[PDB]
Amino acid sequence: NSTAELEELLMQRSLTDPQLQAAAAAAADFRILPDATVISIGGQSVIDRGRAAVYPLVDEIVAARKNHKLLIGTGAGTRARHLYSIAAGLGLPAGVLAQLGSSVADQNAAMLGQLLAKHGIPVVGGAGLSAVPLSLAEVNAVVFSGMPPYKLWMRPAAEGVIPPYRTDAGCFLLAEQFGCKQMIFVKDEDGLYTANPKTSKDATFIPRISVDEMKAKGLHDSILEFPVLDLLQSAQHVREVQVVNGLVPGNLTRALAGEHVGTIITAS
Amino acid sequence: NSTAELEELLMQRSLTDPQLQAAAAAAADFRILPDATVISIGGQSVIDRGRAAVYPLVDEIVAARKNHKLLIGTGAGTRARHLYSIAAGLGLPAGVLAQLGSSVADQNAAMLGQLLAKHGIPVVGGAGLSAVPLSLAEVNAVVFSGMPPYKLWMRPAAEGVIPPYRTDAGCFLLAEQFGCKQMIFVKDEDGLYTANPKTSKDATFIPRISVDEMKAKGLHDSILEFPVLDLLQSAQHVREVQVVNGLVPGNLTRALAGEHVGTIITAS
Amino acid sequence: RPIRLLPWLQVVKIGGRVMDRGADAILPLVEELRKLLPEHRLLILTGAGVRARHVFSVGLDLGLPVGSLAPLAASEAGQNGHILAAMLASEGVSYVEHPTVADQLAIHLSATRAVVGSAFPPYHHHEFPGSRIPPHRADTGAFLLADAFGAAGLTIVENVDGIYTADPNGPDRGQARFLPETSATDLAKSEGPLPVDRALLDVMATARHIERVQVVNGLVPGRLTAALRGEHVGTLIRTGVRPA
Amino acid sequence: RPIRLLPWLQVVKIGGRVMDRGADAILPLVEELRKLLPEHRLLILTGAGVRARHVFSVGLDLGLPVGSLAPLAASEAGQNGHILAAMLASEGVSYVEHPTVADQLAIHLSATRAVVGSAFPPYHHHEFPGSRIPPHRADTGAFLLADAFGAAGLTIVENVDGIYTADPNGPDRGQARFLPETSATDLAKSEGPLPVDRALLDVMATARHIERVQVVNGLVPGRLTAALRGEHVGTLIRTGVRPA
Amino acid sequence: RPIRLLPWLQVVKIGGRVMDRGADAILPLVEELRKLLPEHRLLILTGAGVRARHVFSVGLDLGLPVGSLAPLAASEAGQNGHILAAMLASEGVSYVEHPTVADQLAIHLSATRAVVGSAFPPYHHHEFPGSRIPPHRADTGAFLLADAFGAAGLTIVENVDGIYTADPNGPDRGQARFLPETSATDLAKSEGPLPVDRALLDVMATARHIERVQVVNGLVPGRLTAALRGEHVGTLIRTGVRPA
Amino acid sequence: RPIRLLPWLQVVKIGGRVMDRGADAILPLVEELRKLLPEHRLLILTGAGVRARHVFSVGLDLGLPVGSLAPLAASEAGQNGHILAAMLASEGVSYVEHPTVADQLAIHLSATRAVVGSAFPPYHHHEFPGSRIPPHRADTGAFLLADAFGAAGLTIVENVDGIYTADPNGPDRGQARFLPETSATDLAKSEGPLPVDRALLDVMATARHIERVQVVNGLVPGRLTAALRGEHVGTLIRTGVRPA
Ligand SMILES: Nc1ncnc2c1ncn2[C@@H]1O[C@H](COP(=O)(O)OP(=O)(O)OP(=O)(O)O)[C@@H](O)[C@H]1O
Ligand SMILES: Nc1ncnc2c1ncn2[C@@H]1O[C@H](COP(=O)(O)OP(=O)(O)OP(=O)(O)O)[C@@H](O)[C@H]1O
Ligand SMILES: Nc1ncnc2c1ncn2[C@@H]1O[C@H](COP(=O)(O)OP(=O)(O)OP(=O)(O)O)[C@@H](O)[C@H]1O
Ligand SMILES: Nc1ncnc2c1ncn2[C@@H]1O[C@H](COP(=O)(O)OP(=O)(O)OP(=O)(O)O)[C@@H](O)[C@H]1O
Ligand SMILES: Nc1ncnc2c1ncn2[C@@H]1O[C@H](COP(=O)(O)OP(=O)(O)OP(=O)(O)O)[C@@H](O)[C@H]1O
Ligand SMILES: Nc1ncnc2c1ncn2[C@@H]1O[C@H](COP(=O)(O)OP(=O)(O)OP(=O)(O)O)[C@@H](O)[C@H]1O
Ligand SMILES: [Cl-]
Ligand SMILES: [Cl-]
Ligand SMILES: [Cl-]
Ligand SMILES: [Cl-]
Ligand SMILES: [Mg+2]
Ligand SMILES: [Mg+2]
Ligand SMILES: [Mg+2]
Ligand SMILES: [Mg+2]
Repeated sequence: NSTAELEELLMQRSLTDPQLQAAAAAAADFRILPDATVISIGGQSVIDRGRAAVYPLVDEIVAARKNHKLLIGTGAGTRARHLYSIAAGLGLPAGVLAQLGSSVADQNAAMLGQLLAKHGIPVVGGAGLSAVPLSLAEVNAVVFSGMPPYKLWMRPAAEGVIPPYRTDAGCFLLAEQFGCKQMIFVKDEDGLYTANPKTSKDATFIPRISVDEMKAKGLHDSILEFPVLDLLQSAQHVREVQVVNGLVPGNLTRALAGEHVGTIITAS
Repeated sequence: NSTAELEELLMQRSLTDPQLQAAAAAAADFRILPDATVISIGGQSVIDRGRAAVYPLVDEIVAARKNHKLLIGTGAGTRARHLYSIAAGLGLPAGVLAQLGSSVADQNAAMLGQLLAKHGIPVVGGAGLSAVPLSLAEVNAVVFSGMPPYKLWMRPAAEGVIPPYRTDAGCFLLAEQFGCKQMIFVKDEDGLYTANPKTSKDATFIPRISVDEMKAKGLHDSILEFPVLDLLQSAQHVREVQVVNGLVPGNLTRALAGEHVGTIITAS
Repeated sequence: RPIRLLPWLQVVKIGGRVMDRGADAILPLVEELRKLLPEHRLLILTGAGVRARHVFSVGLDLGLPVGSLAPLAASEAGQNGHILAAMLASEGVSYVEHPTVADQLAIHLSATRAVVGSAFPPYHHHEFPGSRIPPHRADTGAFLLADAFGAAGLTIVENVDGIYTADPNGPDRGQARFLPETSATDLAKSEGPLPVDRALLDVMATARHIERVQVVNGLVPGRLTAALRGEHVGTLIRTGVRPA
Repeated sequence: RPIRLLPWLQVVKIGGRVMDRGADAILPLVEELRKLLPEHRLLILTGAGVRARHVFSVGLDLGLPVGSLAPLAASEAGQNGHILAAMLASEGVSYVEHPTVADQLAIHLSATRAVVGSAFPPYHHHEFPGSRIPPHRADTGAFLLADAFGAAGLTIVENVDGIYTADPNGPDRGQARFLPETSATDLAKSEGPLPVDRALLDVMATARHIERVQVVNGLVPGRLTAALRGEHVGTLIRTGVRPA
Repeated sequence: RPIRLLPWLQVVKIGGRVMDRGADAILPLVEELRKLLPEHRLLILTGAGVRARHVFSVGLDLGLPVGSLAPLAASEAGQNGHILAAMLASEGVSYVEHPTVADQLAIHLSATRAVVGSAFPPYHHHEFPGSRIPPHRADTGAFLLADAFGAAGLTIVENVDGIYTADPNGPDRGQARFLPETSATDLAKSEGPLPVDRALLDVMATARHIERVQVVNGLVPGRLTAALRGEHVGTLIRTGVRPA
Repeated sequence: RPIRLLPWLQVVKIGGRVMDRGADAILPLVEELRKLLPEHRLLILTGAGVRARHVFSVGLDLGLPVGSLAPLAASEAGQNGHILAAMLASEGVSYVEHPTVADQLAIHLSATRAVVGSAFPPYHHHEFPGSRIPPHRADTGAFLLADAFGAAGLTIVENVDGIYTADPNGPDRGQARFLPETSATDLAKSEGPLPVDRALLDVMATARHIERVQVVNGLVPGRLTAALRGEHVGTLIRTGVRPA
């Protein structure tokens, strides 16, 4: 209601107080990079496939940055699964596995960045992400590693030691924090199907679906990491995502032009 | 022959296997910064000489970056020789001397960078060289320290504790790794002579020579660090270098315009 | 379940509001900690306190999202940690940062008897959305660390005796009843303020090692010493992990 | 010759392919290392293994030069080092990075009995040209470190008994004869695969202190212990440095 | 007055020009330091010497301001520190950088008996204007550190016996009289060269703990040992801090 | 009340009858103790067991007084202590005798993490008259030591779960009810056998520091570890000393 009322509660109450939480919710909402688009590139589904998959996407990135501002995050892939399997067999906790997976996503960001270096597009990192503002303004794109920085403080899943917040969640959380206008997941299928199209003959394509409808039909952990769907329902800025096939030439260019290729998943 | 055959050998054989080495040699060859030129500025021969040598070269760099993309590495000079002499008298190994020499090359890069800062040209470093892509794209030039990062893991020479891979080798290896189109050494002589022109009356100028011809006439360790000539013969991208006099006004500008001032040394 | 990385470690979390009282509270606490160094191997983690409320007030007025506010509050927990370590420097105690805690804590606890760090986790601009107040704060980060290490315990040092049925310094203070013992699931089903992060109860539900956490009054000398010996002098919180 | 910086140090290099076998090989090795901590001052360095082959496969398909592939493989040796250090954390052992090894190893070996690092050298984008496979790998980097420090020895822990006249797991395995002892110059004149980097033989020719390096089977418990006492249980490689 | 952070610490500053003499001076000094390790807890800080004069000569010819020249000279003090630490590495001594000295000195002095650092302060491009020569150099930085820690003493190791009434190696050397004892205020009122920074006298006027600093000849073995025991073997400088 | 001499010490008393079961009980106990060394500073004291009953049988048949029987039984507690220390020797643990415990325990606990001694007191031929069985045995001596030092606790490791209302291995075993908690004055007013010396209850009445003693089953791995953290896994005995 008032700034003086919010500041009095902030000084006199615990941060857990529902009265304080409700007053903070009425604060104004500033978007840091409202005109940027975050693009997640799959590790196992794209980058691990090599030249045939990566080279056409590099061409699309160079072409797209003429009219679009892009933040491009990389997945991890089969090298992370090997590390997870070694470490899990030793009894190491989820927080140790999270550090191991971050280094694989760093590898993939470095390989992509070297194919883009002659176009001026850099690889960025650090806890401050301090190279993002200047690079976006001058060359309209940056490359970053998709893994979140939780490391040993990673929240475990209810079962097992596989970290539940990986490169899909990391990319999404950056889009939500920066107040970006669009979030696009680039993988190796046309979109969401009623079942895994690799292991089922009769899967049916789904062009548009809500998170609740996905849970009601057993798709909570399908083409996206399951925590992404829950974060999507809590989000303030990014209330839908789009999943597209990166192996189809021009699919990323057309998604950025507002064509409805792939599947659109809405928070509500 | 095939990607599947290379990947089978990569999984089943030691990396020392000649069959694996031969299959890896047939891989495609990507150049990271094919349109850039690396320029090495001598420490003892140029920067240690002060204003009379450095100020005209600063003017040439500012003028050249209008039509050329430049990576400018600095040598070390007389302060490194003093450190090498102290440390050698104590019996310290080559790996310790290499760390001491790197700090002197850092000093010279910082001094040059401050004369260029108002033109937008930065000093770059770090194991990732992550500031190179954006700077080259926007201001067409960067400054870096020429010393390699080997430090304690520096390969010793066959005799003595002086590190054999210093700022000449460091600059060359960066040109070769980035797939640059040109490598220019800037020192204080017109080029290679049949003997040291400072200590011999009748030295004759050599405009063009191969590495094998240099060894056959006793010039293996002349105006360039001797390992540079061996690295040149192994190189994939940079198969010749040019040595020019930095004390002659406009010599760097004219070398960048394709004039054959100085000496051209070819791998074969 | 996963193995224990540092099974002999005791973790102690110091509340920001305790540090906010200045020398009157810090000096007796420092003297108690000094006497504990020969008895336990300690990781001491500090919370944020009132300065985080001020930066929340400025940042929320500027409209900043929750991913911006989280590292601003963690910086204040780091400053409390530098202050506490300076008072213990003559005993060999230094402050160490997030990257050192995650990778080199073992060698630091071999060089010296105790280490000081920040209790906030490094969630940075990847904090969860939903509330405009960062949810993963000092209680939550300290528990995440202690359970991942498989430490022998975590003790939370507060400016009140423990958890009450209502804020003992608030409007309904007259109806506040002290809770000697409770469970994380019982607290999570309640509504109203608590002295600990709500997200602490969530990470307790997925814990793998730590079975109980005690909240004690750091303004009464001797209670931290007793809690580290397992004596019941505050509120015990059962996490839900079952013993063998 | 130059002085010895750490004359009392024992260096141990663990092969990437040993770590690739998982708990079945790592747990007995960890138990043997634990028992060695009170007997020797150890610098433990890890190699890269099969994950470096996969990143070589992707990077070579993308056309990347050898200066790009070298730090990508070194990252996998770092991950093996984090895994091994986590298993030894309860003994006070942590992983440390390249800048710490080159400048602060002496104080770290005073705080604790052993330190874990990566065996790859930090050649980064300054790797030598010639082959499309980075030549200065884990065996080479470990020897460079051990000789520069003037350490008392370097022992290489492999997944085979030692060096044979041919690959004992390859096509010509039937003709493979075990070599109890050899010299670096004799190996350098041969053609065919080896269990150690070819560049290891080159840096052995310019060595200043280390006279012999033994390659032993880390899958047989007790052999690392015996090698650190100078018992002959694998292949001995003479470097060419002469004794006094 | 403020409390003492490390009341048991002895600080020793080694002049750059002492290190410039090479092995003939460094080897006896290293042997004396080695024998002091079991007797004192030492922070050893190195000055810059003649290489800083050369970089001043090049930088002043290029026109660079005093904020550019200051970190260039501090780099040379760092190199002297790496050299000295390498000679002491077998005793567990390593070099540590400015951020480590300011925040983690306490844990480093618990892991090992002595630590080596640079004597120059990190004033970087924020050096004071006025003279074209950086005023806050190695003597000044070492005193600032020692007084802020409340250390038990600071001893300055020089290439002359102490302070004279004129340069004992200069034009007026014939009139140079040795000063066994003096005060900082008396020196500040004089004109002419000194063996210590002029800014050292300024920070002595605002000191809170250290009452005296002795300047001794590091080229005479045994004098550093005697000075650390409070014996009068050089020039004593009274700072102006009063005892209880 | 008197000051605490070693306030950070944990005392652990191992029953003679536990040691009498041989390797089947000793090996798991030794492994648990080994894991406790990095967590606590331990004084481990052993009781006598069945061999003291045999020497009582021979000595009582010879007519010997209680002052003769007391050192004969204490010798058997010393032998159990030599056996336990030999199993821990590789961890730096040695056995020490009565004169060393009374005068030099402080320096021995600085050299190593744990020390083994005998639980019997040195009453020798000055044992009290009255019963023909020496009254001041292993439980009594361990408590006397722990209270005089002002130690942080004493834990008694038995071959049963705790104290019952009757002998759980005797004739009335069917009526034996387990006692989770009791007081020394309540036990002293009862008649019948106990698992602890009757004289232990007497010295508890005059204690100055120790408020509680827990009796736990040493044949169940993990219970000693839990008791040293103050978890309730056996019978708690309240001594009568009041807390602050
Ligand atoms: N209902 C579904 N519809 C579409 N795809 C599905 C479905 N269920 C499972 N999938 C599978 O999920 C895969 C994509 O996720 P996966 O984690 O394998 O790749 P990724 O996103 O590249 O992982 P990372 O980026 O972590 O390496 C697809 O290849 C697809 O086969
Ligand atoms: N045959 C030769 N022809 C030309 N110059 C020679 C020859 N032999 C020796 N030289 C000398 O080599 C010198 C250049 O190398 P030098 O290492 O002295 O300078 P630098 O490259 O600036 O070193 P740094 O960059 O490491 O400080 C020239 O000044 C020249 O006198
Ligand atoms: N149910 C409750 N029981 C006890 N205290 C409560 C309760 N609800 C609110 N409080 C208040 O919470 C206060 C503790 O504040 P808070 O937990 O924010 O400080 P802190 O833990 O020291 O800070 P930080 O989280 O930054 O370390 C108590 O003084 C009390 O007034
Ligand atoms: N002449 C040889 N003698 C013995 N083994 C050989 C020989 N030639 C090839 N090998 C093979 O080399 C394998 C060892 O692989 P490699 O040396 O690449 O692994 P590593 O040393 O564990 O890995 P890294 O170098 O990453 O640490 C052996 O299992 C064996 O099959
Ligand atoms: N009044 C004086 N008394 C004594 N020495 C003087 C005096 N004035 C000048 N000097 C000269 O100062 C010299 C010491 O040089 P300086 O103090 O610059 O070296 P340093 O302290 O070793 O160097 P750094 O400050 O880099 O550590 C002496 O050798 C002496 O010649
Ligand atoms: N009330 C009781 N509660 C529990 N145990 C009892 C009781 N009365 C007798 N006992 C018996 O006491 C036995 C323990 O024997 P005891 O206390 O003599 O051995 P110890 O303490 O190992 O020997 P030592 O005193 O020489 O160290 C138990 O096994 C149990 O059978
Ligand atoms: Cl909350
Ligand atoms: Cl090879
Ligand atoms: Cl001055
Ligand atoms: Cl009795
Ligand atoms: Mg709180
Ligand atoms: Mg090998
Ligand atoms: Mg001086
Ligand atoms: Mg008993």
